Amino acid sequence: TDINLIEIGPRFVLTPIIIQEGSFGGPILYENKRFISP
Amino acid sequence: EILEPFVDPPRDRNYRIEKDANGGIRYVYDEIDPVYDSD
Repeated sequence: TDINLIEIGPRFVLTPIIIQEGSFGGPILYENKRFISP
Repeated sequence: EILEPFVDPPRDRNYRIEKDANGGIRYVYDEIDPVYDSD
């Protein structure tokens, strides 16, 4: 027997903005210099 | 025991001192265990 997929729920897209080292602060490790804010 | 006759006598940490990626100051706290509370 094989399996097929039927979609359930959340269809959503995540544009990366920043990745920090600290818990909610600390130095910036990754910064996305492409982001165009709404 | 005062040494200089007319001057004033001279006179619970939760973080760890760690060097960060850039080279400044980073604080390391006690890790959280995910044990469920009685309440």
